[PDB]
Amino acid sequence: MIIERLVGNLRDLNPLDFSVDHVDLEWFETRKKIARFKTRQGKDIAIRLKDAPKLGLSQGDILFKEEKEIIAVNILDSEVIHIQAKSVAEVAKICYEIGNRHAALYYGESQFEFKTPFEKPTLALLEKLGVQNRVLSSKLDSKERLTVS
Amino acid sequence: MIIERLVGNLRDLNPLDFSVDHVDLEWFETRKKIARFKTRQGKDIAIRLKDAPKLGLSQGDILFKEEKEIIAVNILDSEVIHIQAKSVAEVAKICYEIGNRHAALYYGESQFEFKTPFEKPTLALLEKLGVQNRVLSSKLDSKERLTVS
Repeated sequence: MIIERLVGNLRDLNPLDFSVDHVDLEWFETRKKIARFKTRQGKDIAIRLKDAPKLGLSQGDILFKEEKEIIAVNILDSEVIHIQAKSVAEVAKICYEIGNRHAALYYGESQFEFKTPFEKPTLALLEKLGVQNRVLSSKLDSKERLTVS
Repeated sequence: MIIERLVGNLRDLNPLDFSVDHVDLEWFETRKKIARFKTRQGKDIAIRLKDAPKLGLSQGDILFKEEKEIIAVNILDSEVIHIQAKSVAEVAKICYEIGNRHAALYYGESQFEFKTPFEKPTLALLEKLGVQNRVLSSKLDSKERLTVS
């Protein structure tokens, strides 16, 4: 059957207690509403999301929950530009320019840290502005994403 | 004759000393390179700018200078949304979203203050995000503009 709605998250736990099967998504698939996926254990699922999270599906988001059986979202690591701004003025410039490119942008671990998917234009852009950055493999969790309205 | 290059600014003064005639520009005309204007005293001028300022023509920028005669840029007041951010995270969100709209954005008088031209979508956007703002008539000087690259 069609999955229309989330059933909480592994964090609003769930001390498991549960047999947890995952749908492993790329960051760029987290804002899908109508899709067909296969879980890590080989089950088919189909979503037609209603009132989907604006940010996208996040790590641990529960799509299916029946007795001890859970299917939850796993977001796969990807190549990420980790940005370190040096001032508020630079945060402003960085976010303005990335917003202008319509590139995804995520909050980092602190006030002046941001994450954006690796693509050569964004990397070129950030060097062109002399902005401190580092490319690492890591997780872009939807819950840290900056919304566009 | 064609004006290709700026001749400094009234600020790198110029204790005047000079008969200053102005070209009165709207903020949205400051990034023109090829144009024909009339000065406040009724002189015709034509620009085909080479190595034009990336930000645009700024207040006091000198286009013409011969003996005591100067023609300089005046930017006219316009309706401006003055934005007051409350945190770095909010600066990030604001600039990201405005960049996404491809709307002009300017640095304000302090770290968390920004200015953007009044248009109803931008105003709607900022209320929609609960962002503190005020509409005033004021000058958008190109030298405070955030660049898009």
